[PDB]
Amino acid sequence: MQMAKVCGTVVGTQKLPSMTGVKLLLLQFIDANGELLPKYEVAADPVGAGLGEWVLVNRGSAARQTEYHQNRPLDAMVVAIIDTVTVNNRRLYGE
Amino acid sequence: MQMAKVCGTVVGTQKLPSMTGVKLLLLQFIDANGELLPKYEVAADPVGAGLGEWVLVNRGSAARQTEYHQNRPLDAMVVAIIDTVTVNNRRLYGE
Amino acid sequence: MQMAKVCGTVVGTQKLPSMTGVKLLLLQFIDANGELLPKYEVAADPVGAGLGEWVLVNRGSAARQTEYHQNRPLDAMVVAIIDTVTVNNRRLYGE
Amino acid sequence: MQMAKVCGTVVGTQKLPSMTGVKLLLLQFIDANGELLPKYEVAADPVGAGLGEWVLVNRGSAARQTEYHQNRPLDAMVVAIIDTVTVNNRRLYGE
Amino acid sequence: MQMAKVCGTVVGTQKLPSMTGVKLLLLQFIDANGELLPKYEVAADPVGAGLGEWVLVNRGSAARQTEYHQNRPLDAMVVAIIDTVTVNNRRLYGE
Amino acid sequence: AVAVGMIETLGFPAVVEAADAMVKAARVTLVGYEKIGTGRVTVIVRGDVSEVQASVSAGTESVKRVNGGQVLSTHIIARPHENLEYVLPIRYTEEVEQFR
Amino acid sequence: AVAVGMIETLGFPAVVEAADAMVKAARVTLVGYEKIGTGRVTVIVRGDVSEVQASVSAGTESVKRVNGGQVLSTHIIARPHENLEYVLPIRYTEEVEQFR
Amino acid sequence: AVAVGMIETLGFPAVVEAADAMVKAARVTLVGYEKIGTGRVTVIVRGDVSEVQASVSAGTESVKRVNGGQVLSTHIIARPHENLEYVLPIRYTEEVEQFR
Amino acid sequence: AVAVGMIETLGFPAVVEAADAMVKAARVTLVGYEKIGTGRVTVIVRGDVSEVQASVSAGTESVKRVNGGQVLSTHIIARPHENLEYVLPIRYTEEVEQFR
Amino acid sequence: AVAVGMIETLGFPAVVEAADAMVKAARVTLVGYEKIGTGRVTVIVRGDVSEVQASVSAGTESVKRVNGGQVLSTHIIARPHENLEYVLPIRYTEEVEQFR
Amino acid sequence: AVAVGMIETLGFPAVVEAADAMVKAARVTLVGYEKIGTGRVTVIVRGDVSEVQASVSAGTESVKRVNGGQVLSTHIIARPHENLEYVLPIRYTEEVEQFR
Amino acid sequence: AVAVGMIETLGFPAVVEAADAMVKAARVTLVGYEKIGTGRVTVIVRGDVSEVQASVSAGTESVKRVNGGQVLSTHIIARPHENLEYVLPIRYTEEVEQFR
Amino acid sequence: AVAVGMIETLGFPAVVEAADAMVKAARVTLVGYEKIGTGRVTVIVRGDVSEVQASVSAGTESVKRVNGGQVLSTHIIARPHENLEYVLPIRYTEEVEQFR
Repeated sequence: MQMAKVCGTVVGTQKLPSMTGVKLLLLQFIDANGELLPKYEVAADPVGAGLGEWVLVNRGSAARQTEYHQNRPLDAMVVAIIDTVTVNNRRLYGE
Repeated sequence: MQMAKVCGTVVGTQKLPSMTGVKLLLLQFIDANGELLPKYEVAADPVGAGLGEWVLVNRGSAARQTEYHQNRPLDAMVVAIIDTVTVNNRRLYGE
Repeated sequence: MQMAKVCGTVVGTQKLPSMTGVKLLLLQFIDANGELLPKYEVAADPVGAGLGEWVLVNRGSAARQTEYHQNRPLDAMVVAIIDTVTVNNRRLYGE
Repeated sequence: MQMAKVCGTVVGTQKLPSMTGVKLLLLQFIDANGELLPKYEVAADPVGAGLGEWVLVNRGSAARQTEYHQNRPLDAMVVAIIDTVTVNNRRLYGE
Repeated sequence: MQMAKVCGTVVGTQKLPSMTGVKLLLLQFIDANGELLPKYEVAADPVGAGLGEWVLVNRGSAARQTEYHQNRPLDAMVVAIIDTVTVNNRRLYGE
Repeated sequence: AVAVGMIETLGFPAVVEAADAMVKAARVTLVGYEKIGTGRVTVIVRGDVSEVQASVSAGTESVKRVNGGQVLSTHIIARPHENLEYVLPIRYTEEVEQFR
Repeated sequence: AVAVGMIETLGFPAVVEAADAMVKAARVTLVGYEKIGTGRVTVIVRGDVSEVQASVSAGTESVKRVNGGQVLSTHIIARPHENLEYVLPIRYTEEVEQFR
Repeated sequence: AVAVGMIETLGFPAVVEAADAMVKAARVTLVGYEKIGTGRVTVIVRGDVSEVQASVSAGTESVKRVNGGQVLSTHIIARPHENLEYVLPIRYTEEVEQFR
Repeated sequence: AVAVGMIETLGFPAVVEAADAMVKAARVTLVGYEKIGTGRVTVIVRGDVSEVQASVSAGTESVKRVNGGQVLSTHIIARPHENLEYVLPIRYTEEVEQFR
Repeated sequence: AVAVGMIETLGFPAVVEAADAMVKAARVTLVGYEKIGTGRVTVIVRGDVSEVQASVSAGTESVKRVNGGQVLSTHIIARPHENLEYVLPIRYTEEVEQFR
Repeated sequence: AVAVGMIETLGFPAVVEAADAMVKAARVTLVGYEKIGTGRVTVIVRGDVSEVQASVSAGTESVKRVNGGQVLSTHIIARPHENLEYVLPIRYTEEVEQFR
Repeated sequence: AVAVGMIETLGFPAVVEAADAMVKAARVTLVGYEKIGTGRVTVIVRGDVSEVQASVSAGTESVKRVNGGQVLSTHIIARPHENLEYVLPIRYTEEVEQFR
Repeated sequence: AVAVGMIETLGFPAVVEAADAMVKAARVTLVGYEKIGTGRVTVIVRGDVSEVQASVSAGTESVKRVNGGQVLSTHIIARPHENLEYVLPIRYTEEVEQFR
């Protein structure tokens, strides 16, 4: 998994029939401190993530293990909306 | 998925028998802003993508999940032709 | 596998139902010399890893091979807590 | 898939029994312009690729999808010998 | 596959029960010339590799294809001990 | 002397998918559009035979992703006679010389 | 950098029809003629690998016009090694450098 | 550019009945005699395809009146490529220029 | 005293796929090409047995991807006697001294 | 006071695969090689018990990748008595002190 | 940096034929001879792993010429550890340093 | 007064393994190599009749290492007649008088 | 370079009958006596291969006329490598030089 920030959304009209109904986000990866990296990922989103949320995104065949993404061509998915990150036994993303 | 711009096509005559009929594009990756990265990917193309189009390309085992690419040696595929990218609640690739 | 150091833990309240009960760490990758890289990974943790401990983390579909992580969307897991690294026939992480 | 140039050959005699009969090449990756990158890959070669050829190489589990590479530990394969690359509607690797 | 040099070993005492009996090396990746890169990988070793020896290491799900690594959480494995590399029809790792 | 590829479908939306995926797959030029009756429509491409073989083969499984559209017939001719240009409607017209 | 394509037929009338329909199909040149015994006769064409696959695919299906003529094995090699030119009879001879 | 007819029989007395009934049934010229192994012998004639078509078809029905001799394969090529004469043994030799 | 690898196939297009995938899979030199009848063709390579073992084993699995061509026999001799080069046709000829 | 690991195989090539995959898996010192009859051969390693537990476990899964080689018995002793080194042949010799 | 190969056979005439056909087949040096009991006799060859793999493959199939001689276990180790030379009897002795 | 021994194998990789294991086994010299058709290849060794029987018995059982290689007929002649030296290809040639 | 014959029996009175009938049948010299365990005893003869082949064959049916004695294994090596003399116990000792 990777911590990422939801910058926006991507809409594709001409797509595969397996890709219909799949909400495609635009995540930007953040580092361990929390600063935005120059690396992004368009990921599927089963758990509803809003703009600016910190999410956990997994890459590869793990995005197709949730019984509605099984036969879909997905290589990225939002598995968790991050509640808190505690680094060096102190809070980092409490809010 | 990654957003990518269709730069051109790759034609291979001597290839595997499983690779016949597979349209191989030449996609250059773009960043979150929309500038071309120095990273490319030759990807299969089930949805017909023309030159200059922005597409979503996925890598790995997800390129073999669409009922005609199942037993093919593909590690990249165009799953969607991008209609609109909306970054920070404002339009980026409307057109 | 990759050697990594447990910097902290990541807690996500809103997540997939398959991701319940999965302990999510925050590992920072170390090099072969032992110094922390600017590359991280949020990994599952079946073997209990404490803060500051050096672990062995594997990426990809190998994180879903351990009898309870099978149908979970995991692309990283802690497979071993590192006891000794012996580079060039001399001890590096004995302790 | 990635465009790569066949730089050389790698031969190993002490290997797994599943790796017997597998021709291991030494490919150097080329960019979209067509010059060599400082990234390489040792790939299996079902279609006969000579030294100096431009080939299409795929990484991952897609190298194990070709009716005899199924139970072999391969993470790279040459799927096509590149005949023509046409970037921006003009020829690049015609020959 | 990637060419890599066996720098050392990694011993892990607290690990998964699937990871018992798996010999974990510490490989450093080499380039096409033969100089050590600042990239490493802890890989399983069915083919017995000694320190300093050049090996072929594959990443991903291909490390789980050899009849005893099948249900093990391995994402790297040594598939071959390199006997010779011949780049541009001249020998490079003959010995 | 330039290679001719033909994809014959049953239906017009099937043959526009055939014609569009052919000129997109490789550097070929669609020069022809032929109706012979009973719902059989043929599109004709021209180009080097590396391009025409790749486009016709990729054009065949693009009609297979259209509902109700089949490929009735397909063929590639690598070096036709110059007699075929004047009788058959496979030649370059004036409108399609910019894509040559 | 020219490919080599071979069609092995069972019979000499089957292999002249294979040789005639290979040089008529695409821009390849017939350079070779090899008998290995037991009525297995091979012809060898040289050209670009797009022209060679268009010839060998045409010459394979052209041997069904010959009654009693069978196709045994065909193969197309994209670029043969320089070692193969001097050992195997696949190289360009001086009888066929006017057709290159 | 002169038509080639070939009759392949299993056996030498069948192939001389082939070769003689070919040159008698029409104005053709026997130019070739080819052994490819396993008892397969080919007879090659040249001439106008008015002659060679009647020559081959009457030459095929004459092998059927030999005991133990049969025709394995037969073929007529009406307009061969000029590449075929230099590689395949179907060309006019010097001895048979009086019968052209 | 240099290792000899041999791949014997049934057919000539299978044996050029043998001969080319042998010289590409390792630094070996194709020195021989032997016909012994009944469609059996042998390809002989030379080199260090690090190369020739990988050359033969990868050359054997390439003939299996040819239609109608199979491998009848294959063998590697790591250290032949010096008597073998003068009698058997396995020695370095003059044409293939640039690939040694 | 230094841990003893013992892998007993049936056969000598099985026990050299045992002895080498032990000293390669972790920093252990192979000090012993013991024959007790009926083809039972034991190799003895010494080192810290983090190294010996990893080496003996990795050394056990290497003998079963040998044809005809089995593992008869396997044991690791974490802290032996000082009585054991003078009687049993498990002690560090003078030859193997450089690997201690 | 020289590999070690072992062939364990049941019987002394089986182990001399295995030892003779190993040093004849490739450029290896027979350095060892180890009896472990119950009629299990092992020979040990040394060389680089190219020649050692070709020796053990030749010496294994060479013990079928010996009636009543069986091959029990064979193994090739590509580079033994420096620890194994002093403990296990696989090192080069001074009697066989003229054959290295 | 030197014997002649022959081993006829089916295949050229089977007959080089037969020839290599015959001159390695005893003090004989390989002088001959004769193809008679249908893939029947014979090698001929010369020596004293004790050395020839030790070679032919070794070379016969050596062709089981060659997969797909069969031994068809072997024979040992104690002293051939002087008539056989000039008619049959069993005599000593000048390539192999350095091995006598 | 001198031929080695070995007869391996199950039992010591069977192997003295093997050793005595070997040196009596032909001019060979018994140089070896080898125990490898489980009641397997080997005797080793040396001499010219005319003598060794006759002695080993006559020595095999002499063990068959002993009650409770079998021949487990037997072999003749016509020209061994000189590497075999120093490792294996088949060489001429100082005591048995008068019978050389």
